[PDB]
Amino acid sequence: HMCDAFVGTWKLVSSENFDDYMKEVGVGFATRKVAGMAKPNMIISVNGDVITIKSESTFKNTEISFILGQEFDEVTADDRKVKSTITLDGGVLVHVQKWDGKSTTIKRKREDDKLVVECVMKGVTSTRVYERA
Ligand SMILES: C[C@H]1C[C@@H]2[C@@H](C[C@]1(O)CC(=O)O)C(C)(C)CCC2(C)C
Repeated sequence: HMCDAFVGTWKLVSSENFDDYMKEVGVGFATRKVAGMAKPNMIISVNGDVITIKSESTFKNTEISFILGQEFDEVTADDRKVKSTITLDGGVLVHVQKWDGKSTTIKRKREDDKLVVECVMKGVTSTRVYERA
């Protein structure tokens, strides 16, 4: 019952500061424009100890599965090859990606009826809000 309140299908409703986040990550111009335009559906499910997160959009359809605290290799939608670890910290899903000596942290939390996604790369944060689909 670890992630019950995250499970379901969620649709993007707002984004702020996201182009600047992606710049900080090192995403190139054309990918920033098309990815920034994406309006993903995020599908979160749990089966035993395995969490699956899918992001479906006109840009890319991506899927990760993982166990909390257990690192994995991830290919991001912008083609970074990263080492990822996802944990639950005080009810917040915390996703850290490491690559090329860089690090970004993506936090997902339930707030009211929303799923709020905070994306941080150095001093740049972007806040994205999802609603139930
Ligand atoms: C951290 C951020 C990364 C970002 C994806 C979105 C997202 O995961 C945040 C979110 O879930 O809304 C996106 C736009 C679907 C594809 C391109 C990236 C760079 C991999």
